[PDB]
Amino acid sequence: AFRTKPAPVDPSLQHEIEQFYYWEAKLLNDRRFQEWFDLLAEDIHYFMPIRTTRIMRETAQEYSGAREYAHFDDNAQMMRGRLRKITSDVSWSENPASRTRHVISNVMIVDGEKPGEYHVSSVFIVYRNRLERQLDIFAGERKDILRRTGSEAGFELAKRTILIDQSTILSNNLSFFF
Amino acid sequence: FRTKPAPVDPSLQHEIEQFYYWEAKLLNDRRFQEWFDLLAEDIHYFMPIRTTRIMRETAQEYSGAREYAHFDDNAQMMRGRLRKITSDVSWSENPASRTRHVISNVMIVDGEKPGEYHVSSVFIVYRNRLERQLDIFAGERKDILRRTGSEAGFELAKRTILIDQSTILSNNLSFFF
Amino acid sequence: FRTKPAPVDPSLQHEIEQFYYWEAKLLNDRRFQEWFDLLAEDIHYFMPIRTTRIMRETAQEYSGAREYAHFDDNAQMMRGRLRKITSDVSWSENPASRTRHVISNVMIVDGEKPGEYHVSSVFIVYRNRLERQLDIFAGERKDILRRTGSEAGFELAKRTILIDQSTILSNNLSFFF
Amino acid sequence: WADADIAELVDERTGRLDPRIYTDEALYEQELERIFGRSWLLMGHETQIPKAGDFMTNYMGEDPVMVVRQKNGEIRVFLNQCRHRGMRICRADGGNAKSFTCSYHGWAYDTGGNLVSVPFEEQAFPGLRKEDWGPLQARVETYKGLIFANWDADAPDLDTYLGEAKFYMDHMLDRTEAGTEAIPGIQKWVIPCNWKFAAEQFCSDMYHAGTTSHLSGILAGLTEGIQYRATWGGHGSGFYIGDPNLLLAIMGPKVTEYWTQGPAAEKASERLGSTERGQQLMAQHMTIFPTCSFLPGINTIRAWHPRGPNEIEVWAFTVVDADAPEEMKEEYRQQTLRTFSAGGVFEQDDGENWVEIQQVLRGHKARSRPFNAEMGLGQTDSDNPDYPGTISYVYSEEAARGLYTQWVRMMTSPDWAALDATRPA
Amino acid sequence: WADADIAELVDERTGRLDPRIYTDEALYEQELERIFGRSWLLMGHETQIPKAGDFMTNYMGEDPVMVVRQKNGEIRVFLNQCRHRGMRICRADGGNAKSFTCSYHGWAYDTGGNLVSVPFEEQAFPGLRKEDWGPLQARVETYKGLIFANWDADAPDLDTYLGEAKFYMDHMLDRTEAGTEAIPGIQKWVIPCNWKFAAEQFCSDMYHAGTTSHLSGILAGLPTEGIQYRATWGGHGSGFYIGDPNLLLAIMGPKVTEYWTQGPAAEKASERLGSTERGQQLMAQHMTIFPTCSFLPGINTIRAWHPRGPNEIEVWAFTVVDADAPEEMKEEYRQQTLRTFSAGGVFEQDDGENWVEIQQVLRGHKARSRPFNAEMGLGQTDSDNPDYPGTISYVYSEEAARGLYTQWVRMMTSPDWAALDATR
Amino acid sequence: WADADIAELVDERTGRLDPRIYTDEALYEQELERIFGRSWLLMGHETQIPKAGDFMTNYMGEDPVMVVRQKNGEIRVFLNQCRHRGMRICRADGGNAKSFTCSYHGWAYDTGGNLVSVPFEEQAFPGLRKEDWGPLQARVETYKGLIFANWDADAPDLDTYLGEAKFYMDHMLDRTEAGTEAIPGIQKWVIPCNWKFAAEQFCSDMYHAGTTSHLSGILAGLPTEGIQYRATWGGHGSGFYIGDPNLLLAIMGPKVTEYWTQGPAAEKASERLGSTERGQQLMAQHMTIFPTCSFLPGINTIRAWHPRGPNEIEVWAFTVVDADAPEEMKEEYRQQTLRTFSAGGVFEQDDGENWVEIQQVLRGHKARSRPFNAEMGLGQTDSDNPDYPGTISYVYSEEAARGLYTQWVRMMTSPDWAALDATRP
Ligand code: FES
Ligand code: FES
Ligand code: FES
Ligand SMILES: [Fe+2]
Ligand SMILES: [Fe+2]
Ligand SMILES: [Fe+2]
Ligand SMILES: [Fe+2]
Repeated sequence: AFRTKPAPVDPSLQHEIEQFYYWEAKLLNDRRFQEWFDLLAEDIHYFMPIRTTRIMRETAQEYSGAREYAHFDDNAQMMRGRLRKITSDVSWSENPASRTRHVISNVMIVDGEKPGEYHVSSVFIVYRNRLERQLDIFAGERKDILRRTGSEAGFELAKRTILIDQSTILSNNLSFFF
Repeated sequence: FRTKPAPVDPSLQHEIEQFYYWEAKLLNDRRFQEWFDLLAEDIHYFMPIRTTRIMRETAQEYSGAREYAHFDDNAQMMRGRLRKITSDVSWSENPASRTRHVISNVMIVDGEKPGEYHVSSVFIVYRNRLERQLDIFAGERKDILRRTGSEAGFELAKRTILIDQSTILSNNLSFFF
Repeated sequence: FRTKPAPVDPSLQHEIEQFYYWEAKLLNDRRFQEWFDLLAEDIHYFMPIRTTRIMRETAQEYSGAREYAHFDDNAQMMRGRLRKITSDVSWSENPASRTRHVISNVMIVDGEKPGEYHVSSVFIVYRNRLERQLDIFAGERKDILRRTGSEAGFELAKRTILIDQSTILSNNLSFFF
Repeated sequence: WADADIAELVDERTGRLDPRIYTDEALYEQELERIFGRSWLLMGHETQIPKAGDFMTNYMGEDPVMVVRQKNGEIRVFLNQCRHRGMRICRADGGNAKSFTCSYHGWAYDTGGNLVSVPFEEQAFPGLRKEDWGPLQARVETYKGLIFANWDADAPDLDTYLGEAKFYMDHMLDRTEAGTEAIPGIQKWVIPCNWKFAAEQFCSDMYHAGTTSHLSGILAGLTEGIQYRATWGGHGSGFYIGDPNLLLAIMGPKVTEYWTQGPAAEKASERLGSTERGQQLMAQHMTIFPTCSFLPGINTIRAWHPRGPNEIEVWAFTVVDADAPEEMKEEYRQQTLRTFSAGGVFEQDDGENWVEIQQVLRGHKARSRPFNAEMGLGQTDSDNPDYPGTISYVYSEEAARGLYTQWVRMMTSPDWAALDATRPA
Repeated sequence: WADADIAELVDERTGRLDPRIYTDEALYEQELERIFGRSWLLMGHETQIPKAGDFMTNYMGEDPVMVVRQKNGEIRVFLNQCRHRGMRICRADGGNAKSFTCSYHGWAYDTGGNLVSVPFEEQAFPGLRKEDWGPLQARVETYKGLIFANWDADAPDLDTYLGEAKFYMDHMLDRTEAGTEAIPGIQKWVIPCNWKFAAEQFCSDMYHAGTTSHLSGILAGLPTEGIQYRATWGGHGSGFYIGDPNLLLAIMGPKVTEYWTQGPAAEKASERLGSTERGQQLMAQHMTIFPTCSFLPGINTIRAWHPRGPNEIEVWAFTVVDADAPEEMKEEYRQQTLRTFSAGGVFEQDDGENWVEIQQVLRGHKARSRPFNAEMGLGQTDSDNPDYPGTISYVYSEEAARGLYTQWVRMMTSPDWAALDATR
Repeated sequence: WADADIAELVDERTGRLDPRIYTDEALYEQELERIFGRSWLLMGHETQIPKAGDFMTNYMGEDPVMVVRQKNGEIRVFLNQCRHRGMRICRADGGNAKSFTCSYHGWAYDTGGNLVSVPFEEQAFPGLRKEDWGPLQARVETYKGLIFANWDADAPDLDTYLGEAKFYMDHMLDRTEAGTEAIPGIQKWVIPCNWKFAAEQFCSDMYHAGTTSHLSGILAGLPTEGIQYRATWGGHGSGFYIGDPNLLLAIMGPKVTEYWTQGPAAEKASERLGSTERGQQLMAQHMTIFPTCSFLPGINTIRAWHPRGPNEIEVWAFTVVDADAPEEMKEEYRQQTLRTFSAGGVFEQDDGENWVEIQQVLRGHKARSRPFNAEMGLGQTDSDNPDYPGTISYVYSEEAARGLYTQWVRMMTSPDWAALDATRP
């Protein structure tokens, strides 16, 4: 998948997928959550495994697996409920709202198995500031499957795996989206 | 940026990304004269104060046009700042801070006048100074860039810095975003 | 990078970015044998010590050629660092740290020889280890990349890391920039 | 702090809490000695370390420990600190080992934490008795899958420590002959608040869920009950009876149905000797003092680990009946992470509240007047035939007053003999 | 700390300051009790919350407070803390509300911070007198647009606390019958230094501005006589140049300098202040109202310093203008203040750099082991100046500063306001 | 802390160290007064500031100082603090200064740290004697190129402070009539551990290098006899292998190892040291000059540890070379030292990881409740060795470490140098 170096892609494709991520970041950072949730595919799997500190010979166990506890591991129904909460005036974690920034780079694209689909690796810094002085800085990789669509966004998010560069979460909550 | 920007030619995307990468080098390597030269005669360099609001009052999140701000400067005001920062007696920046302007998420929309472009981009600014001082900032920059015949290719006609802070987590704002 | 780089072909910009993006993956996913294979036999991997100077002595900001440095390594030295980091008795990286190399601001200029490129880029390196350790670095990398017949497309012939720190805000530098 | 000064900080008669209990560093350090140093604390579940050599790290206060399965089935808990110069013996979170070697000077340990060799022992350590120089060992006892540890030889055993609270624990832990198992994976995160806010809330506070804290959580998933305060020991639990609304909103229709109708729930009623206990309890919260908390039905369980007075870590995992269908285990997995986790639609808000309370307590005037803990004062029944202990309506702070009273007792007792003398006749 | 030991930390007779007053944690806790707990503290300006239900948060020391306009015109200040389990009643910076509800267990408050309902009150809280369980209320008094608060019922009223310092405040606040207003917007930033550096600087320190601190700021604004007031009692101070517009021109530019010194608005100021010197010939002024209210009449930046331990403060600053100033003048004040006396301003950029370095050096043992020199202008005073009340010095002096640190001693060694009145 | 309470924290007779010496904040404040306030502390090397006006900053404890070459060739060290309101006088790390001006109110200083002018002096400071209002001056003395400073006029002079330890320093500093010089460049980094771990390790701990700490460092570069010096008084210590080049070749490579043991430079070293063993058969040496000056003769890294509270230090390191070594050997020393004993070096990378974990574990109450084992080599000493002065032990011992912690007790329990000198034998 990203086992060997991705073949070169058309500059058109690189730019199209990059613009998709930059627009997605704008939706999240500007709290356009209705439009963000509309980017999610009906078959969305939104996954953020728990990461542990291991010695070398046991690094296969670094991430939680498929039937194991996780930070996020959601289908569309679960995510729809999260949208209902984060657009709510009695949602105390996000009212008042956090100020977030999603700085996206290192976009690498590989043709998926079905036409119109793409495997994408990219990296992020998420900077989250709230209330008076609270500041959490996150980084990680996002491994996505994007699927081309006729929405103004132009893709939908079929699959996301967030690989967070933290073991213990250095934040009191994870009340936003990666 | 109310609607998703239409696709643009790769050459345009690359040209304005290069303008920002070059601008960042000038700032980060303390080439301030060259940086100030990017600014148009009609520059409005604006950084509203951001507050924490409940949902039904988030239209008041940012200070407005006749309200106090972190920056809200014209060309004459910016020229004064250039005088300061190139001074052996400007203590906040002698010794100089070490800055890094990591720029990404560049989205471009044609302006209402030809030769002009609306640009949204995001940043991490990392400012380290003295022995161990470290301030890390993030935000959006909403620019209007205008074509010129200069080597840089554009002048900065307008910038609004939307900072992801309410209370500023720095003892000063002695550098430029 | 004394003057603003001329425009380059979009395909060149894209393949060099892809070089760095792939490099970042190799480092961040601990594919260290593959990373070290990117280095040319004439590799000079250099990270000078940086000091806080007043304006008139900023030429002394970075440690020079025959001066102490954070890194200043040839191929044989780097080969030893690979040998340390791929054993199971290397305690600083077993258990392994988690790193993220966020790369941006890539600017490319033709080198003096065909097949060689001068590249400036910036980074945030995010390094988290054990339970709660967090070190966040930024800087510039100034590289010479050289065309090769490998899958990777280039080898790294020279790297100078310019770190935005004076005192290093970390207990070690046990990874690669 | 003198004993009599600490006792004045809490008044279960009038219902008053002095807010300095959540901020004072001297009290905090005394809590590490007198509470965490001699209480039974949750280490996890037996099924997290089933095989010989399986280990996981954990905390007893701010002492890091190794929890390790031995060759004879035994679970040992020992300080993760080499006695030579203090190096952490193992830096991994978990795995399987045949031994542990200190990376500093190579003192080597078996899986039981015994020091078994020292490099150059013959020349440089002629007299050394290795059997006296291994890391401190905690007492380890289980209760129905849960592992607890306690450093103190003179503490009561786990069964006595839990006492009558076992009854309320069994609603989660004893519903089937197969027992429970932990779903693998432990979520760990950092909240800048005092441990006692968390401990109290899971001990006593259905009020917050029944009012405003979780309106948004309820929406994302779209009156009667009792509360138990331990006769002695600071444990508490509360639960709704008959009304499925909070349970359905938290865990969805599949889990709700598994918890109340059909064979598994009927088995629960049989084992617990009551249809009410097995099938009509809906959303229960519980704290085993000081810092083990869980929600029977939802089936999240966690240890709170103190990090000074202004910070905790939450270490959470989910347990399921070992004989539940695979589809039910998967539903428990997703619905718990969806709700009672760092990013969960309930627990997201639990920690925003705690964080703001603690930041306000920076203020001098904010620490200068008592908090109101008078809710349900005198509205108790210590002679309920179905429910042991002191019983209140589900909306009350009786259990909370009990937790803060146990806090006073531990904090003012130099040893367990003195603490045993505060027990009722 | 014993009272006599605190008194030895400051010596106004020989002019010595012990640097541990800026670092000691125990002294800091006692400041929160004996200074911030019973002083009048700046909450803002009336025109920031002009309508019923308008609120803004602020701080009294490290106690967060709500400042709220009531239906009867009243301004209430109360602790932003629910007495149930301590939750912050309101988590936004400002806005307009008809009530406030605690998010934790739903206890509900009117806009005055009275507790008006408690969910399930009848069953669970039978004997509850809600009127005794609302958050602590501060006393509120205004002075010509400024709002101050004070927790202590036994403190003097605002008018008496300010005393003769009112004279010097009036240079900013009483120039017109229409009063002042706040330009909307409050800048907040964090400086790792002790509050007393900032308070003292605005109390007493024209010297720093007349020497090296702001050479670069003065330069950015371009192409000797003055006095200093020390309050007879109370720790207030103010200084200003007389006659020479160079610092004012350099900071605020030609349009503001002309408005401040010439034409109908300045002549009206001269009339209301009974002096052409007061109205038209005062040329940049600094002032502190003890402990932490500071402002610069003419520039018209005003701020509260909020302590955050001995090693940190927040600055919350805003700008005031005459309400009847032309719109072009209000705008000019807006732009020039932000250009100069703000986190990124060409003056205050440098004040923040100095303070941060002082505080870091004070980690050192020897750095804390010898006194700072506070002897500037010792004995060169006149407390019977016919035109200016108080103790009057040359503009370059530390007499006002000595007064500030003496008031610190007095408050720090008085168990209540009766003991403090005995030092008058 | 009472003096007798402090003395009980360390026991050189039985070999015990109470871990609270590494964590307690009250003890730390007393270390700044009674250790860092009156010890000789490393400022650097004379060749770092060769010309009039040349300066570099440094620390004495947490007091920032200026180290400045004077017009007459002397070196001054003075507090980097203006006595007016405490502003740092110079904010640059080093360079060549004409003079210094306080940025706050413009008080001006010459390069000797003398206050030479004060704006508006005539009108606002009529009495002021500027010669009495300059920053505190430290004593400054050198030993074979190394600059040390000490605030206390009652301390012994540097020669006496070093005493018999000079012998062991000379292995690095006295190999040639040309003396040493510093390679330009000082690396500074931050390690969250107590200073005593670092000072101890370089004083006494060849054991960590001969066991597991540096297996990986050794492998990256591709031992049985030796002795350890414990100072009769003063807390200094040094150890070294004799005969076998294996630790030296793995660290520094064959060119340096050859330069150190064979040929004209090494033979000259043996002559000046009066011994072939001292000059040519000494292989990897470690040393600390108490409290916080450490170096590795042969490798030729030298550093100061700067305390940053009990839970943090800074390391400020540089490399020294023989001033007459060929240019290629100077280059080899530069590359090999930065390769090995630096933040990113293949040896020291691992030292910083160990110390950090020790300190973090010590947050724990039980982790601080029992002594560390410091019995290695107890009683296996020779205080009458003919070729090596002081108290000599096998290379694997903690005798020097016991000496270091005994000196710590002596300083910490002495109100002044008179009381300290009275602890001498
Ligand atoms: S610290 Fe464990 S062997 Fe030395
Ligand atoms: S904390 Fe406010 S209602 Fe409970
Ligand atoms: S602090 Fe140095 S002159 Fe005032
Ligand atoms: Fe591109
Ligand atoms: Fe809750
Ligand atoms: Fe100033
Ligand atoms: Fe080592």
